[PDB]
Order: sequence, then structure tokens, then C-alpha cells
Amino acid sequence: PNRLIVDEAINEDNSVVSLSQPKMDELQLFRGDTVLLKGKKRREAVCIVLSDDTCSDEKIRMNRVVRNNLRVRLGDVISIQPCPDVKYGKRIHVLPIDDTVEGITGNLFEVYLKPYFLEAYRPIRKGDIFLVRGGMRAVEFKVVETDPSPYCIVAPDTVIHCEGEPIKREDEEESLNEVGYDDIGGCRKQLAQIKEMVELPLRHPALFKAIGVKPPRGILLYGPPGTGKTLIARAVANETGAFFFLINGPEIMSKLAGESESNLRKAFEEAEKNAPAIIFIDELDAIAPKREKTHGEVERRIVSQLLTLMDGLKQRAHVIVMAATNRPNSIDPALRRFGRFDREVDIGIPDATGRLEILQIHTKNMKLADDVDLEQVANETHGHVGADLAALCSEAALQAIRKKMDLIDLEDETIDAEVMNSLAVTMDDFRWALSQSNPSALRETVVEVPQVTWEDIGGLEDVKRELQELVQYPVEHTPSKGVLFYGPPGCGKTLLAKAIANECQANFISIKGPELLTMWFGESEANVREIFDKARQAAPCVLFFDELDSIAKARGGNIGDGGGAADRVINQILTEMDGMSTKKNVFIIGATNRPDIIDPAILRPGRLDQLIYIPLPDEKSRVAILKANLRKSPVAKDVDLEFLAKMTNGFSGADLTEICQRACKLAIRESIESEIVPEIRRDHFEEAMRFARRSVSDNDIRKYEMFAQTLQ
Amino acid sequence: VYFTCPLTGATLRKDQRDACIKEAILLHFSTDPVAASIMKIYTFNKDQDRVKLGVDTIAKYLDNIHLHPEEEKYRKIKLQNKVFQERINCLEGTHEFFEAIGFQKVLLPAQDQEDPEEFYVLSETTLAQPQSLERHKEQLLAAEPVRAKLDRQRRVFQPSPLASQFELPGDFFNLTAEEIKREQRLRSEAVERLSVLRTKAMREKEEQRGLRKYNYTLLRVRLPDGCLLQGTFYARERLGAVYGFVREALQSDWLPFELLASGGQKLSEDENLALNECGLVPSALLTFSWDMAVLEDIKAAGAEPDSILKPELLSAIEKLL
Ligand SMILES: Nc1ncnc2c1ncn2[C@@H]1O[C@H](COP(=O)(O)OP(=O)(O)O)[C@@H](O)[C@H]1O
Ligand SMILES: Nc1ncnc2c1ncn2[C@@H]1O[C@H](COP(=O)(O)OP(=O)(O)O)[C@@H](O)[C@H]1O
Repeated sequence: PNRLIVDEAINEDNSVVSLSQPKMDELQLFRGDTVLLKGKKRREAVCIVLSDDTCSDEKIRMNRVVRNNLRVRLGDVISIQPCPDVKYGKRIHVLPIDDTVEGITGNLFEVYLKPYFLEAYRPIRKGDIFLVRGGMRAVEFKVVETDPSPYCIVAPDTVIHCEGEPIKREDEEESLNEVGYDDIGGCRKQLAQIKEMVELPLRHPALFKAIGVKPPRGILLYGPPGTGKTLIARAVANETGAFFFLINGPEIMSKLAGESESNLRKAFEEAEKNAPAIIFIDELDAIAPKREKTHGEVERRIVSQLLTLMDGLKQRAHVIVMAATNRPNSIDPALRRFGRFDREVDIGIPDATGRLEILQIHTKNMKLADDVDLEQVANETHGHVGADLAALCSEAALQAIRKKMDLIDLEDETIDAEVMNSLAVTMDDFRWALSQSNPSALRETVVEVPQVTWEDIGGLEDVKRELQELVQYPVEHTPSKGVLFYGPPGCGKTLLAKAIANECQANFISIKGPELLTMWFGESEANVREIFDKARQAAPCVLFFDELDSIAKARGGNIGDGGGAADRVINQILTEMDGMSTKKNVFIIGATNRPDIIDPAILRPGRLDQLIYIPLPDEKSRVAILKANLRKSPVAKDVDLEFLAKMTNGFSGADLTEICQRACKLAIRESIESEIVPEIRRDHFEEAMRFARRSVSDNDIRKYEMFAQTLQ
Repeated sequence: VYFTCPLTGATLRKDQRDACIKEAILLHFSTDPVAASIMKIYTFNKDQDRVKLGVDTIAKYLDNIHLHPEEEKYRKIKLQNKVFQERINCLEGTHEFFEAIGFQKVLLPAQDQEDPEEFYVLSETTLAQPQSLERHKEQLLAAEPVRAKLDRQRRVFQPSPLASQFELPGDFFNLTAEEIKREQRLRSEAVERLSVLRTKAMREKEEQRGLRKYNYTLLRVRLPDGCLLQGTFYARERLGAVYGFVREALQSDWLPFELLASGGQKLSEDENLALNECGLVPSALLTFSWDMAVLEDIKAAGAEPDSILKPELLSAIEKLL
């Protein structure tokens, strides 16, 4: 009773914890009340309690600084004891930790302690360690004396003292700058999967020691370099307390025969002695390359040695081995057999949201100017991984440093804290760094949730509902797992597939004609399996195969070669679809502009069983299309969009967009010419109307109508 | 939460408010039928926008006969009129008001139908003196719904050091198999929820489950002198009512001060912001501090500010346990 399980914080502040409101009501404490937390080794910490909409009813959310003061870790239990008697302090003596005050000097109070405590009313207890960030440094302090005891609230009238040599860290105290879970940005889902597999046997070893059931023996982390494969492995070890042993290919391969295998098996022996422990083997493809790809005896032996050491994990209780690779197929398949590394996680490439969070992590200690917009940066840094965003922030810092240091002229071993305090990184420094940074993951496919929403699609009210029913039905109540779109081009086929992914917060995988043609021309149709494998790893996702007839057209379309409607690539797609279940949370969508030449197999039961016709928009839809296209621009009141819609009777949605974009182009030119008008006027639309034409003829519409009536 | 009924003086709970006020209004008909029906129209009907339209349409019928008191065409108000049916007939207490101010409910032949229609017809006794209806019109239009007044229940408490004295059992930190299975099941369910492909409507059905618990709040204020000041507010109450509450509790109600919220945001007395908008609901502690201008003069003069609250409240201070 009155005890909760320790969970991760949402509010990063070091003086506050968050409870679920029902427990604050049972404990009869209010938001902002000061409470004590009772941890292990008869230690306690004092903090303020708030609440949010995400904390579990039976958990307490506290950050790393609070957990370390209590000597507790995620998954442990602490007691909550309100202490309304806490009084305001009169004098508190705070000294920094020596491990973080190196290379920095000057008045630390004015830079760190003063703004940290000033009007903050943070509870403080003697012996507390807390972290104050700023000046591109993370400096933590320990409280050595309090006039009231054993805790108090700092007030504006409280004397803050700081005199004496920095404190040497105690052997039982961990540094607050170590890697933890709060240093991982995107790929939260993948981290959650690792937690499920790894934290249990390490935090609760008795569950597997008392019985014959073994935990997972190893996890293979794969994806582009710089995405957090090693960051996750280190964060998990540091948060759970398991001993972390670092191994990598080059370290073992650089050794001579005998020494190499000895070092590999020695690390495994040390992990058992220091169990619980995690062994992280980086560059798995380098230490254990495919046998058929090497001729040396050393490489063949080291693979056999690793295979035997992994099997020995049945006796090495509480030792888990993790490894990193670029791709699951870059390593000797023996490691991926039942046991060993039979479980793998796809880290992928951070999306726009993840990239923003990664930037915010690297700026924890950075002073930003008011003009800095990290969301705008995250949107522009397409193809970048966390390793590149780390370099991006560092380069922006270095540019800001050079600009000021040229005028500061401070040549010494240390920098006065006030000098760093006044240094800020502005948008011109991130803009410069962006021009110098080059993404390391530009060739790999980037899969994320699309930004196209239902408000961007004019008309098609019934198709929108149909797609929502197809995705919602298997969740609210063999259901179909895919739909083919057919009809005139430029009416929203792609937008519909993206919009349903958007609303579901599902990943969107876009396969275009050139990709299907590349596989066909290069006789590499086997790569289709990799596409479907990504769809599984990306789940929930929408797997969109555009231009399904691109190959049929490449083979003649209207004339034709020696084959039929089927080809090498569609045959692989048809085969792979048969292996995907409705419970994989993957919705497959196709599109074609020439159904008369599509392999009919794709519409056979179990595949793209749904078939939706997307006609040219009617009058009310064309008005909606024009309004949607212009939602991002100023439009004058004299622009009659309904009049335009009445004239553009044969226009597709894409053709109405050309009119809007032409009017935008004309408005821009006029504004530029006047400067060397601020809104799009009717004259700009009337001029655009003189050039825009319908792209789909009446004969092409009849072709689609006849097909629709042929299938019914 | 406790309230006082303005028509009886009784102490009520949040659920007992309508039952006591409605009864007092229905009994009031024995003293002043017009005043009782006016309270009934505004108090019984929850939809105040319709009440405002109803009483405005009634006021027009009364002014119509006032303009042409000698013409029989303005003496009868048809209960089946489109405007009467929508604005007046839909409200409870409007028929009682008409009877109270001299209108009789009768059936008259229609100008184009055999079936008699319902009319409110003004009697000669009241028609002879239009001043009576003119006063009754103003009494209805100037009225408000009757609601029980929220009792602030102003209290001051003295925290006791004994409240935080607790020692844990030796086996406190020894977690059970049932606690481990629940946590591992929540981990497996969290990964599964992240994997599910579902629409926004299905997401809302789950998220929306946390939105309806509270409509009142209890606020506490931590004072420099070690006293805790507490009181009760509506969740929609404005921050200006909290500053007024504290000013009344202070020994010197005129001495400028600030109230700092639990999230680090200072509360502005002159800002029309609700407690459920600034994050002080269902409950919160505020930090009290005097304005710096007066603190400089108080300290410079050698005066220790050792009393924050008025002796009138401190004489009733309760200890916390
Ligand atoms: N997903 C991520 N979130 C946060 N930081 C990341 C992420 N991925 C990479 N980084 C950053 O990039 C660097 C990763 O370098 P390293 O430790 O060699 O790991 P790896 O090469 O396995 O990605 C670190 O500075 C880390 O903070
Ligand atoms: N229904 C629609 N509503 C709004 N805009 C549309 C619509 N259909 C097409 N467009 C416009 O046409 C452009 C191309 O749409 P897209 O879906 O890519 O066509 P397709 O699927 O034929 O390649 C979009 O940028 C959009 O502005």
C-alpha cells in the first residue's frame, strides 16, 4: 500500500515526479505538494508531485536524477510519504562534482546554481545530487550542508553558498552523463521491443533461475549505421545495471590466430563472472563473416567459436548477447538458427518526428537563440540518421564558438563559466551546418507516416468512408487485406493511400513504377520479398504498389512481346502476398491506369479483393479541390472558385492543381517585379485558365467505364 | 463540496442543490405567485438560451396589449403560435407566470378552423391598469437562475512533523510473481498496441476514457510563516476569485502579493483565466510570496514578517496528521 513501481519520466525536470490522479486522491496530496520517496539502502529523496494523462495507475514517473538519488532503477518499488511540514531553507551549501568541473572555471553560482534555484522553490535534501545544464556542459552538484534538516525548500531569501574544492565522486555514485533511455530519440517502438525481451531476465533473474525456462539468448539489431544500435544496447545495460562488455569485429580480427579466439571466449567468461551482463558484438558481419565469402582459416574458426559460445549461454545464466549488423543477410546464416540470434529488430531511419527529438537530445546542454527552429531543421534533414544529427548540432555549435571566440580572445586551460553562458547557437549556425552535413543514409529507403490527410483530397466522400471501414472493421469486429484503385489518372489514387495511412498513424511504403521496372530489367525480382519484409517490420503500415502495369507497358502495353499479362516481378508479388496474414497490420493498396493489361491474378481472392473506381470529380468536388489546393496561399476575395469549377468540367484533380499553381507562379512574379500583389487575384486565375487543359479525354473515360461494367 | 441554498439557508451537497431550490420555488407560490413563476422559468430550465428567448417573446406579448389596450385582437395570446410553441411552450414555468400576472387559459373558436384553439386572455382587472404588467415584464426580464452558493470553507492548517515519520517493512522491496507477470503482460500489450493498424476513431474510443472525472477543486497555499491556507472553488472559477480569497485570509488584505502555481507559472490576478485551464484542478498547492517592493521596506525597517494570516482565522487552526 502507498507504494508504486518506478517508471520513466515525461517531465525532464529534476525536482518533480508524476503520479496518476487516482493515487494522489488516495494519498490525499495535491498537485505541487512536497513528498518524500523511500528507496533502497534506507535512502530518501524529496520532490514535488504532479499528475498527467499518461502515468499508469500503479506507477510513479521519475527521471534519472531522482532514481539515482534513491539508488533505484526502472521496475523497482518505492514508498511515497507526504511531508507538508517541509519549511523554507535559510542557508544551503552546494559544491560541484569534480568529474564535471574540468576545463571550466569562474563563478559557477551565477551561471548554474542561481538561475536553477531562483524562484524555483525546489525541495532539497542533504546529500542530493542534481544536474544543471548550460554552456555546452552538464555540471552536477552535491548538497553538503543545510541549515534546516534534513530537507527544505529553497526560497528567494535562501542563502546559496559554494566554497571549497570540487567533490570527488563516491564509488557508489554514477555519473549523470552516462547513456540512458532519455538519450534515445526516434525508434521508440524498437526500444520497447528490446525492453520486453531483455529487462525481464536482468531485473527479475529469479523467474528464470528457479525454473527450466530460458530467456532469449541474443538479439540482432540491424539497420543503417548511426541509427542507435549501440546506443540502445548501452542504454539498456546502464538502466538495468547489467555489466556491459563491448566487443567488435576489428578488435578480434586484428589479432593473430589463437589470440583472436582467446579474447572472444575470455569476454564470455567474464560476462558470466559479472552476471547479469550484456555482451554487445558490433560489426557482426566482420567478426563472423559468411563462410562462403572467406578463404582464411581464422575467419572460419572464429565463426565456429562464436557459435559454440552462443550455445554455452544455456549455462551462463543471466548473460544476454546482442549484436549489430547492417542487414540480416550480411552475416553467416548459422548465427540465425533456433536460439543464438533468432530474434532481430529493424531500427530503420528516424522520421521527421524522431529527427526533431534527436536534435532536442543533442541540444540538452546547448543555449539556443530565439530564432532557432529545430522542427524546421528536422523537416529538411531528410535521409539523416542520429549520427548525422549529432554532427549537425556539433558543427552548429563550433560555428557559434568561432564567431565569439575570435572576439573573446581567451587563451588558457579553462573557460570562465560566464563566457560559455553568453554563447548561443542561432539559426544561421544551423543553416551553415546543414550545408556542410551530408547524410549517411541517403540511399536507403525512408519509410514514415505520410503528411497527406483527408482535408487534402477533394470529393470522393464515399471512397474515404470505404477505406476507413476496410481498416477499422478487422479491429472493431477472412477480411480483405488490400484494394486496387483504377480509373482516370490525376484523381487522387496516391493521395487516398497516403491519407488512410496518415489518419491511422501508419507507415507508408511507396513503390513506384521505376522500382518495379528496375527489378524486372535487372532480373532481380527476388527483391520483392525485401519489400514485403519491410512492410512487416514497419507495421502498422500501408504497402502501396503504384503503376502495377508499368512492366506490362514496358513489354509493349498496346503492342506486346512474347509473354502475357504476368511477369517475373508481379509473380514474386503474388507469391509474397499469399504469405501475409490479415493480422500482420499491413494494408496493401495498388493502383493502375490500364486495368486491361494487369495480371488478373492480383484480383483473385485473398489479394486485392476490393476494387474502387475513382472517376473525374464532379462540380462540387472540383470546388473542394480548388479550395484544398489554395489552403496554403492568400487568395483575393474577387477569386470565384465555383465559377472556375463550373468551366473545368473535364478536368482532373491534377489539372485543377495546375491552374492553382499557375496562378501562384504569376502572383509571385508580379510581387518580385514590383519589389525590384500580396495575394492571388482573379487576373492570375483567368490567365492560368487560358493554358490549363484536361489531361483525360472522353474516350479514355469510356475505356474505364466499360471495364467497370465488365467486372461489375 | 457544500453549498448554501439562497431561498432557505440550508446546507446542501452538490447533488441536493436542485431538489431544495426547486421545492423552495414551488412553495414560494403561496406568497408571490409571479416571483415564484419567474424563479421557476429561469431555475428549472437548464437551457438558458431558450429561457432568454422565451421571456423576450413573453415581454413582446405584454407590450403588444400595452400599445393597443382598447383592441381585443391583442388581448389573446395563441398557445399554438409558431413563436410561442418554440420559445415559450418548451420551457417549464411559463404557463404559471401567465396565470400569475392575470392571463386566463381559455378555448376560443379559430378564425379558419372548427376546432377551438388555446389562448391566454388578459382579464379586465389587469387590463384596466397596464402598470401591473409593465412591472411584471421587468421582474421576469431582469431575473436570473437560482443556484446554491458554493461554501469556500476557509480553513488554515498546521503541518505536523509526525505526518512524515514512517519506516518501511524489511520485505517492502521484495516484489512478487504476480507483480512481475502484470508488468511483463503490460510490456507485451504495449508492443502489440504499437503494432496494431487502426483508424483515428478507434484510437479516440480508448483515449477519451480519461476525460470526465472532475468539476470542483480544492486549493492550498503555502505561506512563509509555516501555515497552510485551504479553500473550495468551482473548476471553472477565475483566478481573480483565488486572489480575493487569499486577501480576505491575510492579516493585511491590501498588501500586494503573488501566487505561484505548482507548474512554475505565476497566476495573474487581472487575467480572466479559469482554474481548469491553468492546471489547478482537481487540486493544487500555490506558493505565497509578498511583492518585492514591500519586502524591501519591511526588511529595511527591521520588521520581521512573522504573521501572514489574520488572527480571526488562525484562532481556529487545525493540525495535520
Ligand atoms: N536513435 C537515436 N537517438 C539518439 N541519438 C542517436 C540515435 N542514433 C544515433 N544517435 C547518436 O549517434 C551516435 C551513435 O554512435 P555509436 O555510439 O557508434 O552508435 P551506432 O554507430 O551503433 O549508431 C551517438 O552520439 C548517439 O547519441
Ligand atoms: N481528389 C483530389 N483532390 C485534390 N487534389 C488532387 C485530387 N486528385 C489529384 N489531385 C492533385 O493532383 C496531384 C497528383 O495526385 P496523385 O494522387 O499523385 O495522382 P496519381 O495518383 O494519379 O499519381 C496532387 O498533387 C493533387 O494536388
